[PDB]
Amino acid sequence: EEAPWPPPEGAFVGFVLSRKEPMWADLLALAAARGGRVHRAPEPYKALRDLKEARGLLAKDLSVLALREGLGLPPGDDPMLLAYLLDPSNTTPEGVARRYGGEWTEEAGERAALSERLFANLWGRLEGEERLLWLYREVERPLSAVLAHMEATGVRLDVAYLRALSLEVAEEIARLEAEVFRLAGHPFNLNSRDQLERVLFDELGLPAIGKTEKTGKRSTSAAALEALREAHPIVEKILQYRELTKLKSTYIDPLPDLIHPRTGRLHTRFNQTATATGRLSSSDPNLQSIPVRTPLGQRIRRAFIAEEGWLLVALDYSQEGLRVLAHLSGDENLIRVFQEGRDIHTETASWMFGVPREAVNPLMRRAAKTINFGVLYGMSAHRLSQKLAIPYEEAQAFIERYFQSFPKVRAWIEKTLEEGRRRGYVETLFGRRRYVPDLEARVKSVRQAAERRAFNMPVQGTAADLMKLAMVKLFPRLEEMGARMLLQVHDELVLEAPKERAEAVARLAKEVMEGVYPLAVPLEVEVGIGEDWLSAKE
Amino acid sequence: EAPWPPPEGAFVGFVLSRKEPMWADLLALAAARGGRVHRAPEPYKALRDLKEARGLLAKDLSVLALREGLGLPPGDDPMLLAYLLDPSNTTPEGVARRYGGEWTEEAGERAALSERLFANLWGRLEGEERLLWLYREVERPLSAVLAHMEATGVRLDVAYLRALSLEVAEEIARLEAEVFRLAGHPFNLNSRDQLERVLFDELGLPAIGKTEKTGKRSTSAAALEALREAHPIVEKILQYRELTKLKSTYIDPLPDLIHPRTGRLHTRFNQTATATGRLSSSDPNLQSIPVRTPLGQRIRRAFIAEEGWLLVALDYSQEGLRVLAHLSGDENLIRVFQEGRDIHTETASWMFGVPREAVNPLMRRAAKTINFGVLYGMSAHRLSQKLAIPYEEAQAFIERYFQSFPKVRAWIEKTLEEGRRRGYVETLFGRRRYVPDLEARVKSVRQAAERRAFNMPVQGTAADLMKLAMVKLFPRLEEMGARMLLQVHDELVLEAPKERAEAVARLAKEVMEGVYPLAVPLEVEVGIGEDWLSAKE
DNA sequence: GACCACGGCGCC
DNA sequence: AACGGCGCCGTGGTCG
DNA sequence: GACCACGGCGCC
DNA sequence: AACGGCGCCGTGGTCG
Ligand SMILES: CO[C@@H]1[C@H](O)[C@@H](COP(=O)(O)OP(=O)(O)OP(=O)(O)O)O[C@H]1n1cnc2c(=O)[nH]c(N)nc21
Ligand SMILES: CO[C@@H]1[C@H](O)[C@@H](COP(=O)(O)OP(=O)(O)OP(=O)(O)O)O[C@H]1n1cnc2c(=O)[nH]c(N)nc21
Ligand SMILES: [Mg+2]
Ligand SMILES: [Mg+2]
Ligand SMILES: [Mg+2]
Ligand SMILES: [Mg+2]
Ligand SMILES: [Mg+2]
Ligand SMILES: [Mg+2]
Repeated sequence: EEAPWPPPEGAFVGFVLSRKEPMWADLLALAAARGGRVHRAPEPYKALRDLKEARGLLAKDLSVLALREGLGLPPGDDPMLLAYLLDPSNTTPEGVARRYGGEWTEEAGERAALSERLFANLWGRLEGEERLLWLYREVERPLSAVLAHMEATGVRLDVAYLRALSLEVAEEIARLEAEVFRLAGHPFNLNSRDQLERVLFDELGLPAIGKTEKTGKRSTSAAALEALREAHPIVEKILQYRELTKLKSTYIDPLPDLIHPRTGRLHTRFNQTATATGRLSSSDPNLQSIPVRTPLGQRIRRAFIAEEGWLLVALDYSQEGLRVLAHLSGDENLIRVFQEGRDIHTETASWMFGVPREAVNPLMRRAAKTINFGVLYGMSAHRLSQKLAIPYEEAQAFIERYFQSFPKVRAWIEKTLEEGRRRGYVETLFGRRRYVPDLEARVKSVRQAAERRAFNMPVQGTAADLMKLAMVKLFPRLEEMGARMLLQVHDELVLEAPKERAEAVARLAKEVMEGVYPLAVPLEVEVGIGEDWLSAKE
Repeated sequence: EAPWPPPEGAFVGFVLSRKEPMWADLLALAAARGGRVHRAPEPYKALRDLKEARGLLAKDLSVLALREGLGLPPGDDPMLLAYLLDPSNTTPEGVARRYGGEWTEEAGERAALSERLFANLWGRLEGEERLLWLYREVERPLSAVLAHMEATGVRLDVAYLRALSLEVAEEIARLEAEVFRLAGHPFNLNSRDQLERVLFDELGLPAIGKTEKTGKRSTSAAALEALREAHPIVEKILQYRELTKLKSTYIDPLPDLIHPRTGRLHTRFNQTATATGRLSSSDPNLQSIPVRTPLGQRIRRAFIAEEGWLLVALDYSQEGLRVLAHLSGDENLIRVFQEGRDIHTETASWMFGVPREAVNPLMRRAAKTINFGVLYGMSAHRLSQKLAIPYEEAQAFIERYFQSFPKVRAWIEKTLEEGRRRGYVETLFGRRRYVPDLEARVKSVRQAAERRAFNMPVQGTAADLMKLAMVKLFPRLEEMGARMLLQVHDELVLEAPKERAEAVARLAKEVMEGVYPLAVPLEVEVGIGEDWLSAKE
């Protein structure tokens, strides 16, 4: 059983943190295991120096803590990544242990032994799965090291700007509350959907257009209230109240309070085994959800700034998911869109709002994305008629004209579903896999739902795979140039570079991101440089 | 005609005293932009004014520049665009004739042609997004890699080769005498005509095969293999041929090609010379160095590292068969690799009737000819001669292979069916070869076309993967003070300081095996050594 | 005397 | 003729 | 008083 | 109910 620190080479580590967030956490305990022997370390933080890498469950999290402490301990093998690739419903160590063998305890030494066993166990289960193993070796494992740096680096925040914005927004919220009290007759909680329901539909008697998902009540969502906006001033004021209160409580007030003592920066987590499609997620806080669409949203992006002497470089794949679809489907009308430098989000927005291309504002573009992606990924005619404010039959027709325009897209969806029906899974271009049950369910609505999940995944997942390969390829070249990778927002990368090197960093990042794979459609990257995140995308 | 220097993004043209850039004199240099030709009065000094060589045969000029101590990387080259459009485009003369303009012997004209052919061929490649990706991400950056490789060269053990020439000369004389004695009279052993008359008329030996085009009785190793053990003269002639071949082609000429500026041997890596997407090597051909026979192994010993350095040799294991397993999805073939089997060894063992460990390189090579032969459509007739078995048993051998690997057969059929409809076949990355005669009326002409067509995606995919490995590996070698010397299709030869050689080997292995998500893992055999033989032991 | 199609064979 | 893809050597028939 | 399913909504 | 994929906020019904 037990031997003394330090462990031999190629040992698997286990550890306990005071809490989830590695940047904020205390390292309570550290152990390592090889050939079944558990070596416990009496001084956890100092014992980090003895390891060449962190190999084991949640390796990246430990590596992040190490970086915080000034130690470069890269993450290596992690059974969670093997498990996530085997089945992306594997998202936690508790779950993976339960499903495949052993138990996730709260003791470093047990965790270290589990890491070792689960590693060989999951490796064994992945035998013959050569494309999943390639993703492991060439994408997921090296990416974990990229994510560790990203987490430990963080992003600078303009604190004073945000404090001033809180005060400004508070004042607007008070004014809107009063104006809505006046308009309704009486005080109430504007943040209570139950009380808003009773006020809007009972007392004021306004038409109740939609239902809620699970409670079957009349909905107060922006969807259900959109048509009612211009007629009734109260509805406008409530939606404005909602936006301001959302942005204040979720972003404006909490974020400046999360500045970290050791760095003077804001730190997030990039969760590498959290989605069914192969995307990353971000949490604590979610820096993949920063507002950007509305006028107030744009002011929040202004608060994300570079270190003094540096600039932000923002690179966002243009119409990423649609380019990926063009490749997957081979639809040459869709391939043609890109070869001609057309933008279908702009084209749809122009039609929708009845304005030229140049007068398409970000709200409009986002609203057009919802139609373009909506129709493609199986939005009903009913919902599309409400969203475009057109008759049912004309919505039905709209849907059929899209697939008439893009017949190889339709054929691709059908092939994807037919295969998914026989195999029980769908997969990305690199062979990442998602199990989708219910493709042959008897209830139509449950089958059709399963279908939408299934033919979406290869597109969303292929795009994620391509971004991850870009990151793994780009990151080592950034370090050589004294540049940093701060954020990923799915099809977007945010970097930080010295003002001197920012032009060259932009050019290299663009090249790497656009040359990742021989697609039937060229990948194009929108680059911007700026002192803050808003101006870096102007 | 405006004055030197030219504006930025100009296309260059140049004239060399000769083919080989390492040996050539730069007679003239010009550059062109927007139709204006800027002629340089001092060619060699005018190289300093360019940021890159853009234009026809850009790599060749870049090599001359490197020789001169100037780092002028090659960029755009219409030859590469043309080669990707159709790999029958191999020369500037041909490309100009086919697509527009004329290849002259005047720098300024060549520079203007470069500009016009660039936009012309770019235009013709519109919509061909995978070919353009190969251009931007593989062929263009590779041209820079090849420039360094050419200008770096490889060290040669000159004294060793001189001693070997003397030793081989003596053997040649002895064998000639022993063959004169055995035949009755002198004659030219190097004359196939006189060997024919001596072997088949005078000595009356059976004449098993014909020559391709002259319809005479063949004196080839094929036609003489069965006759070896019975008749001592036939053995002696084959040995004579090997020694004279190796002496005249490698042993004597190579040490005389050591270059005054480097003290090394330099080759050319021709980037638009093959129908499949492979490189070729010429002047001399360092992709043809003997390896197989005992004497062949001694020649490899002559390829050595600089003092204080080691050679690193990396060769894709059963690379073409791994590529086929991916293309075909044949899971029996995928299984071979997952189990760490070697079908070349397996075939050789049964052919020669010896264990795995007693398979010598001659035997392995002979097994490769059977394994690849049968796959790529060798007739039963020829296979019966090569295995020395009855016709019917050769027929059966062929059918058992495709019974074992049914998705390979299905893959061949799909490849041919599509090639029939499109008139071309293509690699995994979309590199394309036009193959006429897939529907020819004469069976033999059709079948030939077929063999060319279903071979290409395999040979070409393998070439594409190697080129991507080179483009990815090369920049990382420079950071480590290492060099890339040679490519031999599925093989890379590097040179590194003895201290860094372990780390260079490990990085090169990683890069070469992680190039693409195949259904079969790519495995690289690595070796380190002072010479090329020992780096592969 | 100059040229080059050809057999033969080195490598993958 | 016909496994596929290259490049290099020495021979001797042909021609102006 | 503690918990958490839920509507709603920020982003891709 | 049903475009797909996430994570975060404040509300109020339920329960021991
Ligand atoms: C499946 O691909 C799409 C998008 O292409 C991808 C990236 O989002 P974003 O960058 O906002 O859209 P896109 O890149 O197409 O537009 P621009 O970056 O503005 O050119 O994210 C996916 N996505 C974004 N919003 C939605 C959405 O509402 N529905 C679905 N089904 N997918 C969406
Ligand atoms: C189409 O692929 C094959 C081979 O896989 C490839 C590489 O050659 P080499 O490295 O000698 O063979 P391989 O890599 O299969 O074996 P080892 O490296 O010895 O493991 O080169 C091709 N090749 C080699 N010799 C031949 C041959 O005689 N015929 C054909 N048709 N192809 C051949
Ligand atoms: Mg985008
Ligand atoms: Mg985006
Ligand atoms: Mg090989
Ligand atoms: Mg080889
Ligand atoms: Mg020939
Ligand atoms: Mg929810």
